[PDB]
Amino acid sequence: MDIWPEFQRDLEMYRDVVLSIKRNLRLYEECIESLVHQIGSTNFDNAQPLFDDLFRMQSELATMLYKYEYKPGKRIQDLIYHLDRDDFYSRKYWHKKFSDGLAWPEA
Amino acid sequence: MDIWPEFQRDLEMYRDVVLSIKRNLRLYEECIESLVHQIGSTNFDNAQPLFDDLFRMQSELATMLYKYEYKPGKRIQDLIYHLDRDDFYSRKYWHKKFSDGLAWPEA
Amino acid sequence: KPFLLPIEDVFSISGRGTVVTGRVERGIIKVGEEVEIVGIKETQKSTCTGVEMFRKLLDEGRAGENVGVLLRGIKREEIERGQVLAKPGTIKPHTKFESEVYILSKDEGGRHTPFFKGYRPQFYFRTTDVTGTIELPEGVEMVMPGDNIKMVVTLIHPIAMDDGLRFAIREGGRTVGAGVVAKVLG
Amino acid sequence: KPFLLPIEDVFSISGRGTVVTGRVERGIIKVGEEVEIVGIKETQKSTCTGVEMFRKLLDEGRAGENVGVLLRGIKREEIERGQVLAKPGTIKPHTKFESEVYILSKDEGGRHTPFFKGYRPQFYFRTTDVTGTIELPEGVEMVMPGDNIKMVVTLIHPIAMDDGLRFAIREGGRTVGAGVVAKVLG
Amino acid sequence: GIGKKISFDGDFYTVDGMKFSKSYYEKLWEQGRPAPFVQAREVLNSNPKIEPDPRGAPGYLRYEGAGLEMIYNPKTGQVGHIQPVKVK
Amino acid sequence: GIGKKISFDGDFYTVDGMKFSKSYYEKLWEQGRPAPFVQAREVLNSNPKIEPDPRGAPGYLRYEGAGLEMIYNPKTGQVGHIQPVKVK
Ligand SMILES: [Cl-]
Ligand SMILES: [Cl-]
Repeated sequence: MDIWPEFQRDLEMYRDVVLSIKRNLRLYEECIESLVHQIGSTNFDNAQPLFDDLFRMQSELATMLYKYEYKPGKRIQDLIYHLDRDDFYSRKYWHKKFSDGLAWPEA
Repeated sequence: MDIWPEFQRDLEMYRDVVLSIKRNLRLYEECIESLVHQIGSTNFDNAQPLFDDLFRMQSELATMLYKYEYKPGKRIQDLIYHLDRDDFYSRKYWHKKFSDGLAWPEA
Repeated sequence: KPFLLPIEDVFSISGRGTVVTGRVERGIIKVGEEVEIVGIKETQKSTCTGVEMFRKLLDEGRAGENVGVLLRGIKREEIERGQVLAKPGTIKPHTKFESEVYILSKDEGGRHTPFFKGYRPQFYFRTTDVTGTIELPEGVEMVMPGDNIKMVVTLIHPIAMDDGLRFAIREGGRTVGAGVVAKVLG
Repeated sequence: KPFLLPIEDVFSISGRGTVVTGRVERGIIKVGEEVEIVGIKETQKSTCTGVEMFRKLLDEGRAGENVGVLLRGIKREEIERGQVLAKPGTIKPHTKFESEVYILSKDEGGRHTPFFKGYRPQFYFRTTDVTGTIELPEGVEMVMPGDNIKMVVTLIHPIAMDDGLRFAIREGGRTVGAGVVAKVLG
Repeated sequence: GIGKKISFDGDFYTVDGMKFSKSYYEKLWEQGRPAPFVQAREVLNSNPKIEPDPRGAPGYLRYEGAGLEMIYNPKTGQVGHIQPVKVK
Repeated sequence: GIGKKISFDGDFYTVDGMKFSKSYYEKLWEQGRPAPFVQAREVLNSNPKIEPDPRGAPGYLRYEGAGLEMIYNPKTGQVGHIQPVKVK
């Protein structure tokens, strides 16, 4: 018959959930800016638990992108790409860059 | 503390609602294709209640775009633009175009 | 038993197709076999160009753990959760069916009030919810929480189904009933 | 009384700014006046370059019908529902407050079970929901549906607020409690 | 620049020499396109591109500016239609 | 082209001369990037662009093809990392 009434309900739900997701994304963004800062201000050994938190966050943001298909702002998309690989060799690279004053991941 | 668990809940809700909205959009698309066809196969007077349905649908799709900020596929976006204006003069124009074989609104 | 995989998730990879995942319900899927994608949209055919069963098999999948199936030429917008992959010609999409349903009591987490002929709930099949309308049997004006009821259902989008298919009835995300497809109609 | 408009909806128009709507809570807003956008994000200032009160006024808005306010230079992503427009310096954002709360009974549509110290519900202020954590008072280990309770709340995002501000407590979209801001803290 | 009352005669809402039909005015707020007088004024103040109404409604012209397209009767002040421009 | 068993030795999952560590393998399915052997095979069969690992992990190379980038050890067959290419 007429689908508009249930469609409106869904649309209102869409508006509310997106509002909430964007807020959550702002917190991830801030928390990551701060981890990057901390990592860049300490030595490599002491940075490992900080990297563990940083990559754990990236992993969750990757789950958002690929499992649930929420496409975030370019900044967070670039972050999800650049920080996906998590091993000794990527950590060595990012630690160096963040120590030299890099505030957000980029090539 | 850790926002991931509530974030996942929101993300799952996002996935479910978007899935549903896209389905609803498919029905609007089909119903509109059929109204356009009917309008193009009848005379101007008999097309008026058909245009009333067509513009009523466009109005709902416009509410989706502007009130709830759901951005649909290009096809539906073009439709929302081209069919926004609803008066005697736009009806005269669309009736003519649809009678000559236009299957979907476009300039 | 003919192959059937309800689609849970979809992952697109540029220029090679789309990977769909789910738990195989019956049968076996092997690389190179043709499959149909049934439900919600018009049926389509495609070929597996890759299969993986989580921790167990490459190029074949069976009931049990999750299976990912790579479909060549299928783009993201052409496939959706709630469809099924199936051996061609073994399952069809339908919108209208006779059902046997149990409506949950309030104390079971269901509805508080009875519903009437204009009830438009969601019907959950395998991996997805679809809105449908109902036809109560003759002389029945209302269905009380806690009743069994035979009803005719008309979905607004087709679902791959056969007689015996179980479903849940849902409102706002909560389960308010459970049913079985008695007889497919159209 | 200083101007306050909780933001419901936002409509962006290219090259001129963004129109925000809501119902004026108190005061008057006139074209050309400076305003602050308070809550959720860091505070920002801007100027009304247009005001319309639905069916009543152009370039001024008052309590009553909806008001649309055109803010020059504010782009869509810089403003959100749940913020407020306010006369500069008259309201501030906070995350931590003492509250007096009534928890709904089950029969009132609320919770079935009591909650404990790790309860993370949503707190609804004016037009939006914000997650927060709680600190129960000394010796209280659980709060039963149907209780009054004084609790300390910490929101995960700031909200424009003053003492006396009412709010709802929500879980999954349903109201489970109602409260008032007793004392703002930080 | 102070508060100007919007007048209503049963058929139109009017202010500052602009007017909207009752139903079109209400429809715009209802659909999430609020403050139609503010929108139309933006167009009029944007050095808009002005052409004849392409659909040929008598007295009407098409104005384009400030991100919007409007169909407007400079004699009566009536805004017959206003919406955002087509997105590329 | 028939069913090939995936072997597990406690540390790695292996099949068709490819291998993934236990945790990386599970992580990919869990994060919504299923069928990692199928993904890696697509890369290997896409005439990929092959270069040294830019991060310098020993034995590893960077392969790019089929919409993906992979860090892969042609001697051991280990896929150390695989993800979609950067979106422009
Ligand atoms: Cl302009
Ligand atoms: Cl390629």
